[PDB]
Amino acid sequence: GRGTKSIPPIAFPD
Amino acid sequence: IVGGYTCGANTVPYQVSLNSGYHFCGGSLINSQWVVSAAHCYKSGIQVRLGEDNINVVEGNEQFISASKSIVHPSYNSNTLNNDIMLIKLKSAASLNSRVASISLPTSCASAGTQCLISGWGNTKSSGTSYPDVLKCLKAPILSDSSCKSAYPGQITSNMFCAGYLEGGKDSCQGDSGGPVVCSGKLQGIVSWGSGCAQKNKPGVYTKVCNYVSWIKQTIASN
Ligand SMILES: [Ca+2]
Repeated sequence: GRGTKSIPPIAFPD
Repeated sequence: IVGGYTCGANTVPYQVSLNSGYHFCGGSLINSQWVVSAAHCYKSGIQVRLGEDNINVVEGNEQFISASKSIVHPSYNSNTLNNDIMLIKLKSAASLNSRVASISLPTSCASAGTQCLISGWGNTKSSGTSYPDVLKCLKAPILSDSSCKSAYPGQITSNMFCAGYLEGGKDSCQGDSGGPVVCSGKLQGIVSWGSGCAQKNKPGVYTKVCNYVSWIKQTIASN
């Protein structure tokens, strides 16, 4: 559930 | 920025856009040759766009300068996102004026409840995609580390803080990463991460700039 706020984002399953 | 307002042209003169054939992150100008961004925004060949308001149209006050060096924190952790800070040195010094200006680094860390200004060209929709032409701004309070760790159990380090609104609707979002959190005219934070954007009980997480002032100064001295 953690996601960076870049384009594109990196968002993890947590 | 979700739930924010149009800043007004060049009203945030330290805000920069990082461009790679599209806008992909923000940053903050801290002297004529250096910009602070997030380490997760690292890539080769960054072009720094200063003086921007409408990012899709050249209006006249912009300065485009290529990054000569893009220096992530040497202990940045790409999973935990600890130490999510990067320094970008510019190939040539920016011409400082009213619309292109540096922001002071902090002399102390800010306290919870302090009101800050968060800005960027990121998405304005919390579920979907709408990217603005012009710069957007959000006023938001620093939350207590207690509330931050309650929202994000096991995930908040000493180098992170939360800011925003636990009711949802107002937050930084995709495309805002690396941009500024300014409180009382000092750069206290860098847009970093969150669980989605503007979701209930999931405020934005920000890199705590006050912990890096020594590393910033040494890095400027050594490059
Ligand atoms: Ca422009």
